[PDB]
Amino acid sequence: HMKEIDELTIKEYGVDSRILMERAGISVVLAMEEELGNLSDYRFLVLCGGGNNGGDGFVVARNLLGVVKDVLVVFLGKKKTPDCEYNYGLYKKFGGKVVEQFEPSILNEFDVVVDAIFGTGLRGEITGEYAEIINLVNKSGKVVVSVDVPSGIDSNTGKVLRTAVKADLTVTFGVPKIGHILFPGRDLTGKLKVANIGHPVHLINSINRYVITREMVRSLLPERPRDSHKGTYGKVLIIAGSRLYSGAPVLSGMGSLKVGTGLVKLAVPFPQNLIATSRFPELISVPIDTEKGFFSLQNLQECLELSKDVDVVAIGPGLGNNEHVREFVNEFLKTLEKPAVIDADAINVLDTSVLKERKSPAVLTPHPGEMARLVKKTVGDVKYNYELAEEFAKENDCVLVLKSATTIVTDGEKTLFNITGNTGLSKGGSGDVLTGMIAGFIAQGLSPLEASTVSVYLHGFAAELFEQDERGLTASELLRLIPEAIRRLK
Amino acid sequence: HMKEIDELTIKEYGVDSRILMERAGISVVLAMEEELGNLSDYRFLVLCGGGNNGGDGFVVARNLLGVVKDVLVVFLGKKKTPDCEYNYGLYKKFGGKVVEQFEPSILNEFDVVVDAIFGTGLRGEITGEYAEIINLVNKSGKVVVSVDVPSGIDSNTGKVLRTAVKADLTVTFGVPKIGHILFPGRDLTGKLKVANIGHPVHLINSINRYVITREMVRSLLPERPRDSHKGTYGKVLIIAGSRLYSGAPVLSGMGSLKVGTGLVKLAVPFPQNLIATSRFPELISVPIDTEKGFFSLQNLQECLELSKDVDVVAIGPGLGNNEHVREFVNEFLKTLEKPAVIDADAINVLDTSVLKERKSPAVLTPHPGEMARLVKKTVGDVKYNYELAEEFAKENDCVLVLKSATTIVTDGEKTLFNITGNTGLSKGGSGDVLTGMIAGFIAQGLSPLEASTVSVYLHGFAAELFEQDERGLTASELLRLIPEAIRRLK
Amino acid sequence: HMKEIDELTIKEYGVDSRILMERAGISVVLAMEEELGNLSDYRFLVLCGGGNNGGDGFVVARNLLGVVKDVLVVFLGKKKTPDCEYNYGLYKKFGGKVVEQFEPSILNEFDVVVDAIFGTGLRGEITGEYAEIINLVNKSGKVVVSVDVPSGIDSNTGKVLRTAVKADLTVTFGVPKIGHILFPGRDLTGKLKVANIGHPVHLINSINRYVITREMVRSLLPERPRDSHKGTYGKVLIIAGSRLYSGAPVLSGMGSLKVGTGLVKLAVPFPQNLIATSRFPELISVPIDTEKGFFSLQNLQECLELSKDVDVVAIGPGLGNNEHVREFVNEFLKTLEKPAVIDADAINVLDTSVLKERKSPAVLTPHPGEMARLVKKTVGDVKYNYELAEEFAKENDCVLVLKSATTIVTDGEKTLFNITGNTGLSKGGSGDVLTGMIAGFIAQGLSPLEASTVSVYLHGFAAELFEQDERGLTASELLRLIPEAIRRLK
Amino acid sequence: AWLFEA
Amino acid sequence: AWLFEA
Amino acid sequence: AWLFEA
Amino acid sequence: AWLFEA
Ligand SMILES: [K+]
Ligand SMILES: [K+]
Ligand SMILES: [K+]
Ligand SMILES: [Mg+2]
Ligand SMILES: [Mg+2]
Ligand SMILES: [Mg+2]
Repeated sequence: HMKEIDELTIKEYGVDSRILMERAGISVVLAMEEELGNLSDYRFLVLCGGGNNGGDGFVVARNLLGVVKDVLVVFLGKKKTPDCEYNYGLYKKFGGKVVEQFEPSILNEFDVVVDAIFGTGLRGEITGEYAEIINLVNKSGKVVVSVDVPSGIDSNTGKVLRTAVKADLTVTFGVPKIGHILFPGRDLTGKLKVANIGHPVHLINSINRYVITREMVRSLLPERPRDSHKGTYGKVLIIAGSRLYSGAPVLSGMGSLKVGTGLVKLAVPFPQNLIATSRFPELISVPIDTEKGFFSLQNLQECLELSKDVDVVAIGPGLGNNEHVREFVNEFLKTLEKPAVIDADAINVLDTSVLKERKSPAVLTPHPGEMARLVKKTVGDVKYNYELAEEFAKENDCVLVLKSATTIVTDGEKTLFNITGNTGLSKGGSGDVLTGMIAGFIAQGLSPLEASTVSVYLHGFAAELFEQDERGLTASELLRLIPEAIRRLK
Repeated sequence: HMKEIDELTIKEYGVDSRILMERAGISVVLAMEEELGNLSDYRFLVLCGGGNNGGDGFVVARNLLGVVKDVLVVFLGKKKTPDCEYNYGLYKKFGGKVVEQFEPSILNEFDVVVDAIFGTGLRGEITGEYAEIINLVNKSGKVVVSVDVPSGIDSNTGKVLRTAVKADLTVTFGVPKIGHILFPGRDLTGKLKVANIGHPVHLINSINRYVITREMVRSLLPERPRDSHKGTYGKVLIIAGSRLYSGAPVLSGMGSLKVGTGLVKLAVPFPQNLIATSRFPELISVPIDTEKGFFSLQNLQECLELSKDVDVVAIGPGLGNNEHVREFVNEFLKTLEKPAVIDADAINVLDTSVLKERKSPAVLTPHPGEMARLVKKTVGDVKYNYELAEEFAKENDCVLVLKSATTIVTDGEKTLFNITGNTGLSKGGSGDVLTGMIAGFIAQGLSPLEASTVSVYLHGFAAELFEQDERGLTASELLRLIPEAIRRLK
Repeated sequence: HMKEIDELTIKEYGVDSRILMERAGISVVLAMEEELGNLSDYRFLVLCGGGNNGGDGFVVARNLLGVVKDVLVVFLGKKKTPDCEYNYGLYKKFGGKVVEQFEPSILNEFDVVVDAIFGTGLRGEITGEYAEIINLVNKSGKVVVSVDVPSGIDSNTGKVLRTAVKADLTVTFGVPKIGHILFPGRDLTGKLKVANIGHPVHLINSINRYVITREMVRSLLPERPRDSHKGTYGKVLIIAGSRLYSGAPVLSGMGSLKVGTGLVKLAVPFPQNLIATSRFPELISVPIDTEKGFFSLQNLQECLELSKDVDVVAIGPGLGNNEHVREFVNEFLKTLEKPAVIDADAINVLDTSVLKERKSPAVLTPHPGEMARLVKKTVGDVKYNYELAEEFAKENDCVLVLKSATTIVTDGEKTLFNITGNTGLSKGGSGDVLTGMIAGFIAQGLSPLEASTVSVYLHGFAAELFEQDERGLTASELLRLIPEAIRRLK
Repeated sequence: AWLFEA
Repeated sequence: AWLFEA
Repeated sequence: AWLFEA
Repeated sequence: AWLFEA
């Protein structure tokens, strides 16, 4: 945590805590200027708690004195920490006004509310008068700037502790916190600026959880040497589809092709295999003869033979979920000595004992409902639960890609968060594309974790490049947008 | 001085000196980013003295660590003040490299030199190894950023103390110092940024010497009410010219007209008076009958009658300097009960006893040669000598406008510095225009000091609006440019 | 001469003469491509003499073979020098066609004539069949490219040796020759390109005669330090005008002011002095009391007093030419211990013995009629006679500026040629402006030669900036254009 | 303008 | 970028 | 094009 | 400029 980074910076590096606090508060002023333009016509109401968050607020208020139209601090705490006390003293010595009672009508006389009530030191549900003030601020229609984290968000989880400030702009220090990255906190944060307030760069970099960035993805993209052939860019087998679900194979296959894979083969029950090549004749779509339209143990041997000539196998989209599919999937994965990308119905039938026995790598790509069924918990217990994702990945020796508006990618040691995308991906087919992308990057030589990092980012970013309203985005359009997302990274 | 502003801010307001020092150094980083763009490709050499200037330099260096290509500090002092010592310690704790010997070839390995050797604490001529280092830096062709003031400029006078750093960018704190404003220091400062580092606004405003700004001049410009007539905008008499110097009256008269004066009358020896109206027929140019082409006591009575119907009288441009002119000028000014603008040859013959006896106001507009003769000192002793200008103004109850590339305007209590203009004003005629402008603004209701402040600014700014090379600017073109300077203020 | 530069490059530096000849001919091809665009649609007729010029032509012809529509060489010489012979042999080995008889109708079948008949080895009037061929080429309306110099121009003088080729494009080697620079040759040269064909740079720079270039003038322009005053930029006295010629003083005075001079004073017979300040009130125009409207010995003492307070004196424009003016001018210049710029009627009455006795410098600015009268020769003998200008300058210890469409500036050791300007300067008043410009630059610290170099260039370049047809340019407009010429240099 | 005057 | 990441 | 093909 | 002055 940053709490540890702050401590080391003070205690071992010797930076006075007052210096960190001064830099935090001025960062806020500068961030506000960048967003609002010239500050001199605005009236500011600064809401300060008794903690260091409030101390940062007193620095903000003091630095606006004499330079803006009006500043008032409402001090809502009981006691003040030493740095909040020093800053409160400075604010008054500089001629600043403080009141200790919040009058509902006070909001009327101000244009900008600076929320410095609670930061990362929030413990427990917000109730009582703190809650009424926060509710009044949220109904007020004023511009809200939150110091560090919107008051009421738990900065380790992104949960709302009964009530929380909804900010237009949040200015945080050193690094983004998990509560800015996961929802609902991500929503309540609004526009986030991360300010450098003087921590050693080595400490800021010792953080083990990361937001996936454009620069990270650009540096991970495989090379395309000019003297290459399709074998240079790998081969994917996708085991997918059924008489019920004939579209999934096509979306996965093209997902691998659009990210630059050399060769993609689908194994799909006949005659549903013919659907793929009618749409995209660049795909190889092998007919699998099945008894009743679903994979079963009768197809195990043919699928293992098909897998010998490829670099990676993706399995699960549209397979259906019955006992014969369960038998096939688990026996297949137990025997397959290739990296596996495991999605959708292959997750629903997965025996997790099988993952532990595999010598070869795997990536699992569940949404929360699938993760919930996989570990036998409720959706609410697994959703955005990055520590559970980490334990699972570590215990099962896999990469886990837990899908949601913020996607978590972890191998148990490193955890990345993806924030690209929009609600046009909340539609059948989206996931099938991502499965193909991941398999494809693995085929091109990226590690399972690297492949997953690059794929979640580009999948979300392609969605944002859709030119019309996001709710009309479909998987087919997403596929079209992938090479543009790639070009825009570079 | 800012030294006093710093002291009060620490001792009475309670701001830790370390906080001021941190804000100073970060201001420098941000100013450099604004000028250089992204800092991450540059290598920085930071030259730190043992004083607080050097301490600011250690803050700069520390804040570049891990974020730019390379940083090295050469520490050139002997001992360190407490804040320089604290900062030096921080720079090393953060992993920064310091060396204490300056190797001439070291300049080769860096792109930007940060000059934090001496600030406002400079005492005496720079010699020895400090001088060699400064001379090496000046020959190096690198980008030079000076902290507070370029090392070697006396911050109270703008003089070079034997040798001084020539900066591309100077970042100073709180307010500009006199040494940034007066030459040579103004030249060596290069581009100046003034950073707010947290002093109370009340202290920053208790400064009694000021740079004349666009906003100040805009707020001083007289109103032009729609229901007005020429009498609304005042009347000027200009007593000027001689058989030798027939152009000066014309330039002064039009200077009053271009700034918005309602009526302008010249009193000029016949037939030289006819020169004015041949060029600008809007002028009234009264013929004065003289014995030999110069004003004398024989014209005293006519000039006093002419002055009864005006608001202000300007006297001196092109009068010539002989005994009869001296008699006339001094007897005239002794008797004239109107504001007087006194320039050129009227200064050269002025008896300063006369100024003390006048009940009415005066403004004097000498260049340094004229000021030197007026107080019987050398040009070198009076040039940029704002304290002597102040004493003179105070002792003689006048406004003194001491002309030079930076013009000083003072009434003895308030002193303003003008920095608009260019070398196209270093040419016969320029001064005659300014005399007219000042008279004109007085006629329109500005105080002598206000009139002088507005006129020096607009005169310099008109010169900068000349569209071709400044060396070809002439007074006639300057006159043409005045209404454009006025429009651009608004 | 380049003939010597060629010899040294072969004999001492060891460059094979064939290499120089190859580089010359390819330079021609490349220059033609730059002017005509792609060469492949054009048919080329190459006219080769038996000398090295013709050898260069055979190189051109050979290098067009197989790459353009058609090439034919007409070889017009009798014998071939060794390099022309080697190249003729190469042209034939490569399959090229040569004929030795020029048929008038042959011009019909070609688009471009390459004139490689005579170069710098031309001796004597061109007659006979060489003349008929050159006359046929000039009547043909084809594009003509001359190798080195248009055949028939004397490359040391620019004279036409009975008849000469009129070229659209001339490609010369190493340095421009005098015959490209002086008329008529300059006219017949058309567009000139100077190719580097491999001479050591040291030899190319050992040339003592130079074309005045933009880069040369930019490097000579005086500095305008910000902390300056009018005294920084010098003072000029102009002694000029008469009852007959009242405009000349005004044009000279403003010529000094437009080039950046600090102060300009005219001494002009009363009341003609008042003309100057009615037009430009920035000028000081001192009335000189004369008996009959012309300077005479009676004004000697006043003019010497006026000259004590200036840096340079210009004399002559509009003085008139009678015996009393002659007495005054010669006695004045004999006594004046300041640099003198001597023009117009001061030249017409000058006793050249006086120039030899002066300890102080002078610049003389005659047109050819004035130079002719000064040395007692015909206009035809002095016009473009740079060797006579050099001898005169050297014998009389002065700088001579011999005005014409190409102006020659020499002090006897260094000779510069000016090629800026147009026929709008062929009008009364032009010369009076240039006199002022020269005086002005001297006043600002340039040597007489430097002042003359910069002034002739900027005077011509200002003329070219006139926005309407050049024949309507007048001196007053020229003055307006000077500061724009200055800005465009930079 | 909060940080710098130009 | 010295002060803020976006 | 006389000197160089691209 | 290596080959030609204009
Ligand atoms: K907060
Ligand atoms: K410094
Ligand atoms: K030729
Ligand atoms: Mg799915
Ligand atoms: Mg003056
Ligand atoms: Mg002439």
